[PDB]
Amino acid sequence: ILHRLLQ
Amino acid sequence: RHKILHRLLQE
Amino acid sequence: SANEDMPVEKILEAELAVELNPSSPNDPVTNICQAADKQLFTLVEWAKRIPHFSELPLDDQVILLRAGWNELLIASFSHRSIAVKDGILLATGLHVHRNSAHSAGVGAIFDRVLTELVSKMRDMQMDKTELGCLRAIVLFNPDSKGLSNPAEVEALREKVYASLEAYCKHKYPEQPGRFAKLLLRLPALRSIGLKCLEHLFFFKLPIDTFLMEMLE
Amino acid sequence: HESYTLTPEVGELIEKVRKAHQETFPALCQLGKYTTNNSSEQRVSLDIDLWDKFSELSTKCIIKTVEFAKQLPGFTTLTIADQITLLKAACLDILILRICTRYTPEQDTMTFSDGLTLNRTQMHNAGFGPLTDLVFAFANQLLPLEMDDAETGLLSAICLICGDRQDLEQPDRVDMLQEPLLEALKVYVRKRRPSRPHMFPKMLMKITDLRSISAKGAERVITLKMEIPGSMPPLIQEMLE
Ligand SMILES: Cc1cc2c(cc1C1(c3ccc(C(=O)O)cn3)CC1)C(C)(C)CCC2(C)C
Ligand SMILES: CC1(C)CCC(C)(C)c2cc(C(=O)Nc3ccc(C(=O)O)cc3)ccc21
Repeated sequence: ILHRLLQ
Repeated sequence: RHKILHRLLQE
Repeated sequence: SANEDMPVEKILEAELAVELNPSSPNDPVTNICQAADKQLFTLVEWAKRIPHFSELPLDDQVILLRAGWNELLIASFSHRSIAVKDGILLATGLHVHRNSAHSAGVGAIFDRVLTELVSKMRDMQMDKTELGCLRAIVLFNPDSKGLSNPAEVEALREKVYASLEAYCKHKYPEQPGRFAKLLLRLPALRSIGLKCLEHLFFFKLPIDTFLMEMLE
Repeated sequence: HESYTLTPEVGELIEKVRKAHQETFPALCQLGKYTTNNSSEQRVSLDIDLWDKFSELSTKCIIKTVEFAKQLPGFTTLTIADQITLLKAACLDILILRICTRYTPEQDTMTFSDGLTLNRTQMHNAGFGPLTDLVFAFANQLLPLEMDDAETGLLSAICLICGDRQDLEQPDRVDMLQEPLLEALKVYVRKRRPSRPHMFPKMLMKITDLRSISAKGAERVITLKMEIPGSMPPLIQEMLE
């Protein structure tokens, strides 16, 4: 998911 | 085809 | 100090860091969509390396990447296919040429990518620094729906303008319209980017993990 | 440091393009506006009265755009097949850019070359339809640019003389004609606005928005054909075929 790959 | 456009460009 | 606020060296570093039996199908569309999925994982790590991207609010990054991901990947695979003759080089190392794209039914949009993008990029010899800057311009799109403080995104895009132009005037002094000719590739990029999205959605009538979510 | 003047070769290209735009597109500064009351309040599918007038005005400005195109240096020296391809591919871009220049933000209206001033509702009912809010939002984005006649004509010339058009027989030759227009615009925009150099890349990027809007225009003539009582005017058919 896009939201998880950004920490 | 394009006979109006051709009239414009040859002038 | 236009390069002090948006350094083109760190943009080039963002581009460089992103560079038994045959168990791979041959339908070109599935090969093209598969490579697009694993490059979406690549693009996320690319965007966070672009200066000031991860300094934006988290959702602003989500909207900006979900807005231009198609343009962002079209750009760097077309620039990847500069030396390819009448074809493109997918990120999986596989090639797709005209007839294999014609017989797949996508030759129309394929010929436009080949003539309006890679052929334009090659005959002008666009380097990776200029490609990364054009992608950073596509990423910092203030028009994306839902962005909080779009002027903050518009300011970052304008910073890439000044640094990209400073780069063009510095390394290409005999080409004054170089910065403009680079920007004039974005109209062809936006148009094919949306024509690629209609091709994509019309194909959901093979699946990939990240690509299917980017089409939600 | 920069010179307050322009290169003589550049100044007469700008003068040529400014004269071509003014002679083929009068400014809102010298137009006696007149309004109508056909479909002034509620949005309807298609006001036939407004469509006939709007289609006629669009035919007239296409003629003016061709007359504007023939005055651009080198346009008449390219093959007529290329001139037809360039005009066909950029006609909606020029028309939309032109009418957006005549947008009065106080009254939310736009004025045509004959002076006809329609509000957003009448603009919708005349034929724009689903394009109305996009076009009005584009005309709004044009106001902070403060483009004069030279910049509007130059940007029009850049949209028309574009080398990445399909079916072009001599695309590199078209690219060469576009190069001085890009150079003329860059030095002209930044010398009139020496404080904000970003106005030049900001102005070129609206071409990207313009070509995205004109793509929806081609998707409106397909549905406008099914709603108008007769056929499209012949010149509109020849440009958007
Ligand atoms: C998924 C996809 C499908 C298609 C295309 C591009 C992509 C995308 C892509 C392709 C390759 C890569 C890469 O390997 O780096 C990254 N992204 C997502 C843009 C074009 C427009 C080429 C032709 C038509 C079809 C086949 C519909
Ligand atoms: C695509 C769509 C909806 C259908 C096809 C037509 C009718 C060609 C059209 C025309 C315009 C347009 O901009 N017309 C202008 C007419 C007159 C002036 C002037 O007088 O200065 C300026 C512009 C916009 C959209 C469309």
